[PDB]
Amino acid sequence: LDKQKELDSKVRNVKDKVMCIEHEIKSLEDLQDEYDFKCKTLQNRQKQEQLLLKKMYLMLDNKRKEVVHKIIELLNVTELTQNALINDELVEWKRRQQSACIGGPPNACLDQLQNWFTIVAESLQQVRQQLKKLEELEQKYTYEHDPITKNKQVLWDRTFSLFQQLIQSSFVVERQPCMPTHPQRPLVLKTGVQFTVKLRLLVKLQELNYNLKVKVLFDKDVNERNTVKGFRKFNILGTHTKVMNMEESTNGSLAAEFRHLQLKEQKNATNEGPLIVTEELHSLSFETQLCQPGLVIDLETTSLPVVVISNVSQLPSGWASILWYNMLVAEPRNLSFFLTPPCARWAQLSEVLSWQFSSVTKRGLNVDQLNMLGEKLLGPNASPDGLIPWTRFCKENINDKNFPFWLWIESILELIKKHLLPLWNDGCIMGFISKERERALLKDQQPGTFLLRFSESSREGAITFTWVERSQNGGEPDFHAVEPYTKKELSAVTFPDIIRNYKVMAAENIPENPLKYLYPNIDKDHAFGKYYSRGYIKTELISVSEVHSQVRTALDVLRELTQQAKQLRLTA
Amino acid sequence: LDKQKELDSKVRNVKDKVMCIEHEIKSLEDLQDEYDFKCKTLQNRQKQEQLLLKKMYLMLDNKRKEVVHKIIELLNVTELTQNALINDELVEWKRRQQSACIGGPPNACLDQLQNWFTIVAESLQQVRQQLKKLEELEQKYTYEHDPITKNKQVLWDRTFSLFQQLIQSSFVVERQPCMPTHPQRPLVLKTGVQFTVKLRLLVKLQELNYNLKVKVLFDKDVNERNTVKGFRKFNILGTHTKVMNMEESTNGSLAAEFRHLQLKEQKNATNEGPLIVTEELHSLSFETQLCQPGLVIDLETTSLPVVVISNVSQLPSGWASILWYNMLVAEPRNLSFFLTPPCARWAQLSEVLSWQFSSVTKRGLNVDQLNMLGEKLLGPNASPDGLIPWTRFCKENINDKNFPFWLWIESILELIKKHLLPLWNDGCIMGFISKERERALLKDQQPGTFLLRFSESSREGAITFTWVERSQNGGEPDFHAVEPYTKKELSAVTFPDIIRNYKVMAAENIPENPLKYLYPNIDKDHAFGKYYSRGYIKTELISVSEVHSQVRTALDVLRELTQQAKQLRLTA
Repeated sequence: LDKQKELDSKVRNVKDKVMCIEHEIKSLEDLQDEYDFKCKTLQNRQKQEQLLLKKMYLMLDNKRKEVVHKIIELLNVTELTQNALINDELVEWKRRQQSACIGGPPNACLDQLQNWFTIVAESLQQVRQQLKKLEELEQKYTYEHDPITKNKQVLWDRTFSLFQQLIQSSFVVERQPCMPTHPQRPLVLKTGVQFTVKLRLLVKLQELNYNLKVKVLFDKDVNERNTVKGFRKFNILGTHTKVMNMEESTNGSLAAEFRHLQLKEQKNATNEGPLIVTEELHSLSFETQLCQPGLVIDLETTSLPVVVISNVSQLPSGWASILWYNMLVAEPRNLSFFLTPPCARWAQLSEVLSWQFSSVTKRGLNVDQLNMLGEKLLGPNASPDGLIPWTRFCKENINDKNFPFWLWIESILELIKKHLLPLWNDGCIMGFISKERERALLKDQQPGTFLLRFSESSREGAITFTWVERSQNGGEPDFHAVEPYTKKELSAVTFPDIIRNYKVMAAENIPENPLKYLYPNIDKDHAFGKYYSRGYIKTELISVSEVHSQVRTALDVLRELTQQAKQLRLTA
Repeated sequence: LDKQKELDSKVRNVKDKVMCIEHEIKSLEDLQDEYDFKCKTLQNRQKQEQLLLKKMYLMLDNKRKEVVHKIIELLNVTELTQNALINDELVEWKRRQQSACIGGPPNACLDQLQNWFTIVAESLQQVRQQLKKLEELEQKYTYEHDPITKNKQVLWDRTFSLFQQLIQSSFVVERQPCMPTHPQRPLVLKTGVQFTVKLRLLVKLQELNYNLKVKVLFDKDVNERNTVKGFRKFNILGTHTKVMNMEESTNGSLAAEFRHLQLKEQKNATNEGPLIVTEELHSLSFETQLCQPGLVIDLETTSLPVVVISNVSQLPSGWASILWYNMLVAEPRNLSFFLTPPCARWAQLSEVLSWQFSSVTKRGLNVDQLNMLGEKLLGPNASPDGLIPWTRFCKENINDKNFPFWLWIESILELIKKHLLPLWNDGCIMGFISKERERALLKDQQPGTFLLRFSESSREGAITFTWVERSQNGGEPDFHAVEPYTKKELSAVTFPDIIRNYKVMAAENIPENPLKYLYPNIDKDHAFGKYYSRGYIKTELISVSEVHSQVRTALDVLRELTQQAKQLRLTA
């Protein structure tokens, strides 16, 4: 399952190959020196020894031929490992970085990648040093068709182009733009709020500590700003530059954290646009440069596209765009919406929805909840291939409703985070359930039994219980749900308190709590025990329902008032 | 009732007197000129005419004697009016300015005072001009015992000293220091919050527009800072200066509003103090100077002492100190507490308490509410002479309680402002009533009847209803009060809603609302009508009391449960 094992070996092999080369060049100059030594002492005037100086010559030429073969052999294996490193392992990191940012499983450490990039780079610069001591031996001693001279140039050019792009691709945004004051929603930034972003260089060469300075550019190289209509122009406030180093990081990595960076719009002084503000993407790019003796390398990375918003109202709308982006696109195309947004497909939305909950809460969406939502978006066919347009997700109002899909679940999340967390996290809430299934689950259940479900018609995001009562005829019983509770109500008293002291009352009758067992036949106080709040007359504060027309209570008048309704509007 | 009528006349007389003087000096120089004219033409050589030039001489001397008498007569009436103006009318303004700032009736306009100060000052400078044209005539023509020369110096010195202190006393703080973000609580300022203060000069002389610049000094000339132990040292942030003018004001007055002034403490780098922070007073003083041709006047006014606090928690505690100050002291003594704070007396506290409500609300304390509070502080004797120590007001906890008096009423005010305003403002709340009177008012009342009273044991500040039920024996009925409601509860549902849907309930019994009539036999829904809030099952949210042991309801089991208590612990 790990191509890491083979990659470790290749770069091990790379390190192992440069080191023999270094060993063989030492004896190459060792013999180069005694050839000059012998050939010079013999010139200073039957023990021929000219047979030796002819052999010592051939060794030198063979040895030269050998290390030139060994270097090109190495440049050929390192071309193969970098292609893997840069074009597989690193590319896959970046995709699972955009999965992680929007709710996926956590990303691994950059450290395996950094370790790979590093010793490849460390080998790539030892070869540079070897190519240069070979040059020292070439002009101390050359001859016809010197294998040093015949490969000197393209060996030099091959190591650099490799080294150049290697560290060029090493320039990664380790942590994407993210307003700390809004931690769980990166890539969306509000004018006047500071955000942070951390760049990293994976090659980790001590020679580079405090030697690279990164500039931040907003909307660099914009054809879209003057092509697309009404594009908004912004500017970065803060230190636009920062120098990389290794002690600020705790892991010793070479990075440059732009803390305290903020964004404000231009003062151009309105126009219409085919792309609404949250649908409009920008990008934050970064530039640095490696000036060393004789060589110059230009580095340029870019963050994932960001959405900028005017006020916190636009936070959930914007985050839909982020999600649609990193769900589908893997490339920074700032026109991905335009008005060509791809429809997503349920097999992906299905679990990125599940992510929005496990990231916020400690519990994700289950299959039964996913079928519910599936049907709401697609229909009866719960097909993984199901195509979910972007308009049906955040633009057009869902089905026969007056609010879009995503915002309906954002505010459900809101509510769960702020009021329903331990209930939801313990799995007491069967919140995602159509009214059709809702009924069919309780139909053959004890009349004390209920279930908590989220309302599909509350824009502000509410929860409600549904219970079943018997209805003259044994089959086709009576199904009741209370008006669902928004945060306004649960701020005043928690849902577990509401459930326990709920009363159905009626003029001149005993109140009684309809709710007796939660769905799998579990007693109310045994189910919601741990979630309860727990000289004058004490007073408590409770939700109640007056029906307004054991012994006869108010649910006995509830039963009668609804059969009278059912016995009315009968056919004849 | 108005000494204004006589004052208007005196300063009218003052203006009327300078104007005849100006008329008489014109003919004084008119005749001075023809005396020189005749006496010179006669010198240029039986129609004596030396009889004329002897008479014209006597007129001049008499006229001179006359305007010197008329000026000293005026300087004598203006000494009398300024003493009134500066030492009565203005002093009384300043006392009713400190009454107004802390809840008294609104203060009048400075405009009558400004008009007085002005024409007195305008007269005082026309006299200066007259004293100077007299000087012009003196050296054109003098002689033995010239009445001009014999009074010239002290006339000059009398007009200036008068003019000097006149405008010196004209330097008033028109609007006291007051954090706008805390409007109803001036003289208390929090470090880092801007406050405003407006100085005014009442003399209103166009010559002075944009010609006076006022500096603000904090704690100027402090013997107390190094005498009293642990005194805190602060500093003003902002423009410390500002120039007076007349167009910034809308009434055309000469004033200098220090907007955007703020305060921060020193960085001396803890000690103990006999005076706690809110008990510690400071003062903000102001300096300006009148540099005109030949004369220099130094002006120095001071605001009422201010309390500085670290955070809004100290706002109600500090305001007690302000109140105790401007209730008793009329002079800016910054040690008024020290540990010699005077006891206030009920005849004053009584209505300054009533002020705290009519300033906040639209309704003050009534006699019945005042007797209540009187008794709580003093006792059975409701004497106006009653001495109320400062310790019993904000320092030591009231009676057998764990909280001080004043803060108990601040949080009642808080509650009324934030939850009970229209109830309180319509006089539906009999909130100030001991339990003893509370009972004795309902004893002979219908059993549906109740009354709303403030709890005397709620530090956070709560309201509750008390109703009466019949109790086997007709006399000595049953008195019930619910645990009183803090703001936590009334945020969730308003008190009028709580009252209407209040239910006493009990296991297997009908609920019923005990509350049927408010005290003067007024039906619940007819009393609290206007204050009510007014496909699932609807739900509402209501306060209830389970007694936990027409037809038999839950107040019938309430009645039985309390006689069983009363029938228990009986004597034998």
